[PDB]
Amino acid sequence: SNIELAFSSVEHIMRDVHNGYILRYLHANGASFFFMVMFMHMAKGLYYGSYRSPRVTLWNVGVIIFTLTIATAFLGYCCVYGQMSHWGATVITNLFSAIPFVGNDIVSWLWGGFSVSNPTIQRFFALHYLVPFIIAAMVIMHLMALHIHGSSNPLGITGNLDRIPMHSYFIFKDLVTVFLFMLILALFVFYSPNTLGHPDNYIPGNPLVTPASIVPEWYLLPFYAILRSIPDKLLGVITMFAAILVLLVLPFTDRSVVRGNTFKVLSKFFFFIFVFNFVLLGQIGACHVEVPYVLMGQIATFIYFAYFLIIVPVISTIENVLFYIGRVNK
Amino acid sequence: KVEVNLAAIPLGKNVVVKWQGKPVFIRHRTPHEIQEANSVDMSALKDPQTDADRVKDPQWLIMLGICTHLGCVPIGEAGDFGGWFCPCHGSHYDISGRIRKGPAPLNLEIPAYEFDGDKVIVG
Amino acid sequence: VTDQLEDLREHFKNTEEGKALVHHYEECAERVKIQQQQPGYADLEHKEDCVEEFFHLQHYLDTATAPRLFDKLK
Amino acid sequence: DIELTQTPVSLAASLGDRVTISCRASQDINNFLNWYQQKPDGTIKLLIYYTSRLHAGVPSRFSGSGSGTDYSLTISNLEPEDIATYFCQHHIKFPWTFGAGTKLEIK
Amino acid sequence: EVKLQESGAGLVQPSQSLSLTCSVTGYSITSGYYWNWIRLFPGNKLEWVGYISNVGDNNYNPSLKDRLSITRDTSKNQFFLKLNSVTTEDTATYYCARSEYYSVTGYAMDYWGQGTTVTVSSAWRHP
Amino acid sequence: MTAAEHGLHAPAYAWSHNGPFETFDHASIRRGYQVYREVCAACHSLDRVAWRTLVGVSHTNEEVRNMAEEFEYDDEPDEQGNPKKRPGKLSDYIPGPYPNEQAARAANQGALPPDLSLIVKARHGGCDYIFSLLTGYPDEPPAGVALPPGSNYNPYFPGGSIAMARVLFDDMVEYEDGTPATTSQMAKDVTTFLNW
Amino acid sequence: AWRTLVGVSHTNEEVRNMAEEFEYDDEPDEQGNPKKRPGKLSDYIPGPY
Ligand code: HEM
Ligand code: HEM
Ligand SMILES: C/C=C(C)/C=C/C=C/C(OC)[C@@H](C)[C@H](OC)[C@@H](C)CCc1oc2c(O)c(OC)cc(OC)c2c(=O)c1C
Ligand code: FES
Repeated sequence: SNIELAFSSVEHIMRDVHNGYILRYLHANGASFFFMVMFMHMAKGLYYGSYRSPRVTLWNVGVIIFTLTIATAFLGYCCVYGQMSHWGATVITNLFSAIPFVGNDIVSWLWGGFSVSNPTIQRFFALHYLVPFIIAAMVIMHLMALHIHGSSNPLGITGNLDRIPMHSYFIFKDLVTVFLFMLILALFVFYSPNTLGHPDNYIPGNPLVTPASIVPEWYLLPFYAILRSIPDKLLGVITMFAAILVLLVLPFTDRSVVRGNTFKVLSKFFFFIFVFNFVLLGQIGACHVEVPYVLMGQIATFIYFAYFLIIVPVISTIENVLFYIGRVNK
Repeated sequence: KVEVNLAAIPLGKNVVVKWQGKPVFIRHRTPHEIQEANSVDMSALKDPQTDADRVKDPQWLIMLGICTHLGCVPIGEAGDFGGWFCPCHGSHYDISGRIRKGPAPLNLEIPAYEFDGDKVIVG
Repeated sequence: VTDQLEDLREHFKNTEEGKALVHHYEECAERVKIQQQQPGYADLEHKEDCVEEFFHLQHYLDTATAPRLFDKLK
Repeated sequence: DIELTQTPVSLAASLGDRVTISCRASQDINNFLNWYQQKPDGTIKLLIYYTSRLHAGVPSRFSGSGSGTDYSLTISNLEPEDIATYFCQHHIKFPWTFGAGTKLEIK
Repeated sequence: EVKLQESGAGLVQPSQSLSLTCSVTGYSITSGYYWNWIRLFPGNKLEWVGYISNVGDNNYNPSLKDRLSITRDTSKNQFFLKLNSVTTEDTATYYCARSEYYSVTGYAMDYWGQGTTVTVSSAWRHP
Repeated sequence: MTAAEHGLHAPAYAWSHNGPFETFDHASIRRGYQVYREVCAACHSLDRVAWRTLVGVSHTNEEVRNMAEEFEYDDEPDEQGNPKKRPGKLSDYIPGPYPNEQAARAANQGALPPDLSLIVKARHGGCDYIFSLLTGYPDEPPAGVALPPGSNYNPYFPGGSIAMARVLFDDMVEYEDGTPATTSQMAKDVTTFLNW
Repeated sequence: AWRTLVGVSHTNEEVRNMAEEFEYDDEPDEQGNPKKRPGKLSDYIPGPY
């Protein structure tokens, strides 16, 4: 973890350790696959109203796991100590400098000195090792809340009238997607191991030079775009954090009287507006701070927040009323 | 405490040197740049400073090359204002290194320094 | 022998499309050297270059030479 | 109160050759000596500050040297719009004082 | 780019007050440096008259210090010379100019007005 | 962003190692080493490559041993504590031309030639980019382009202005296996070697 | 390290004089040739061999 040795020690894993490149490429590509699947797990929850009562606690613990997983991957990314590592560590620790009065004190405390240095990378490795185990404990708390109410289902109604045991049916159904998941992860690890990363992180970190080609990891791009859209330091970092916390608001702003979007024409449509808006945010994040892009990012940012705070409450109310007047004859 | 030999720097060139782990920007400015710097109205600056508030000798721009947004190192001779561009979130600095556009709230900081003939001593 | 890439480039500069592209680059190059010999060039902040027209040429040549060059190499 | 003595006073030269004006002050100014250029049209410009530093726009063929109490303003060629009256001020203390002036004529 | 434009009476009678206005565009008086008046006599001897700073601090040549008052108007972005009880002495072309100040190189007047020629004459004009 | 600032998109050459079932061409690797030794090594280090990794890839156990022994490395001090040197062994890493960064900048107009151990993975475009850069120096820059003193023009480099001159010219290398050492052939070979 | 002596057994000034009596390796000059340096307070007390 020494800042002099970290990059070379990873090259040593790549070159000298038997099957070392397999371990490293599994880890790096697996982190990406971990996010792909997490987004799908979350999107599933969004679509089927899984965040609703009585599964609010389940959802809230999920949001904590997501924050922890994002922090864990950032800590790991820094451990390579390539160019993207150094400046990622610099930019992200600096998020806290936006805190009124005691912000630069937090940052120098996080760094362990004047800038991102040896103290910084050694403590980020120690922390990267720790947080996966806290995530494991939070997953247990997640499964505990899952167990008392059980899973929901695609119809959004009670499952109590027809259950089948986990064993056999869903054990072997899980196996189908486990192998498909492994197949695809294998295609990347063996045939295309660097396609999801950044070439600049094969350059040792340099405290005097920030590459013009710096781009965040792909799974952080939508959030990056949101921050970049606000031309103010403090409000940029507040709005970006709020883009994660606003997930907590959905049990209250979903006014509907039925769980999930399966039988909801307007909600289905706007859900996919949300998804593709999120992809756009990420494509904006990958782009230069230039004319059409800056405005598109600011509008996509608005659409992102408006979904939770405005569209869902308005549309779910309208759908409530439409369901009623379409059947009642007085 | 770093010593930099100013006699070694050519006319319109940037030099980057390390001091306390941070990059220190030094430009030998051209006469035209010096005028460009001291002919800008404060109303156009979110962090209002004259070029003279920021340099002791108009020929030598000496500043910490740390972007005041989130700490990236701005790229020299780039941007829309004839100075430095920060690739991280698109902050533009002018030829005095003041913030002209983007999320950075402040001008590039000036460290303490004195001259000793042909060499400046930063620290 | 003569370089295999230089060969294929020269060959493709002399197709109809390649001739059209060097023409447009040449018409740019003419326009530029005329601008340099008219006073106040070192003080114009609006100097035209021909990188764009050059890139179109080079792009065409790349597109034609790239799929073929290695069948000629060992 | 310091006073400067611009010598030579109003000396002329030809259509493209060097020339050396000077400024001498009564008291010792550091190097705080500027040189101005008043055109025949009354248009007045800055040429040199701190007795060596070129201002924006003033061509390479202008120099400027000296220290203590003796100073200079040298040219390469006079081609052709170098014809004007050249002054010099100090600014080490108030009040600022200029030289007697030095016209440049062409024979 | 900065521009200094001068206006005012090109002819005053002795024992009266000379008033010249220097209009600045492209840069505020309150923003920056020092704002000077100087005069050129026909005998070709330039004299520094005085300044007002961006703060509003005055500083005059002791030769003329008891007569003149250099004012400004922030709203319209212009400073003024007012030379009281004029003599045939005060027959000169007057210039307003900006000077910078860097702590190493000192002062230097870098932006100049057009020059307004004033004559102290007993003649009648048409105001 | 302007095309010049982006740099010219490198095209896709038909590398024999492209494709899921394709190994490197090891003869091209062998040749590429020679081009590295005779041209590139004068300015470019290769710090992460140990001599032993060549064995069974591009050279024999014997050939690599001879190559390593041509270089001196620091050894353990003698019985009395005075420093002493040593011929290279297979456990050693391929040595670089310069002793430190400052000496490397001095020999290159102030520019720093990157180590090439990872250069194929540390650039967008990979082999296509490296090859295209090496074969893409025009005899003259496009009209209007004012190049800094000491700089060279290359359309594939971002910003066009690169501190490495063209260094590959026809038949500057005598290939040990008889192959015509054209510039595009030599480029093809080092690039294959650098990917390995 | 020299600095740990300060405020313990010696003054800031005394330790500085003591450290400067020794030469330590410095960063290479502009041209890459090695060069030495008087000791500073950040340095560790040097050994005989
Ligand atoms: C030998 C055929 C050779 C190769 C191969 C080669 C490659 C190479 C690359 C890929 C780069 C990086 C460019 C980039 O940043 O995208 C690079 C850079 C420099 N080189 Fe080189 N180089 C080869 C040969 C030589 C030789 C013999 C010299 C020294 C005379 C030389 C020098 C340099 C320098 C200097 C650079 C820096 C470029 C810059 O920063 O602008 N190379 N090279
Ligand atoms: C490491 C991370 C996580 C693990 C291991 C995990 C695991 C599980 C498991 C096993 C289930 C049951 C099967 C399923 O519905 O897929 C479940 C359900 C659920 N999880 Fe997660 N989860 C994780 C993260 C999250 C996150 C990030 C969220 C949301 C922010 C979340 C929200 C939910 C919800 C709401 C359900 C119930 C879905 C329903 O039944 O309709 N989970 N999770
Ligand atoms: C001890 C642990 C500490 C101090 C920190 C943990 C907590 C922080 C986070 O969330 C938990 C944080 C990762 C954040 O979450 C809001 C992410 C969305 C970060 C998004 C992010 O990424 C970047 C990145 O990756 C880069 O790489 C090259 C470069 C970057 O600039 C150009 C950024 C960047 O500008 C942003 C906003
Ligand atoms: S760090 Fe420079 S703009 Fe964000």
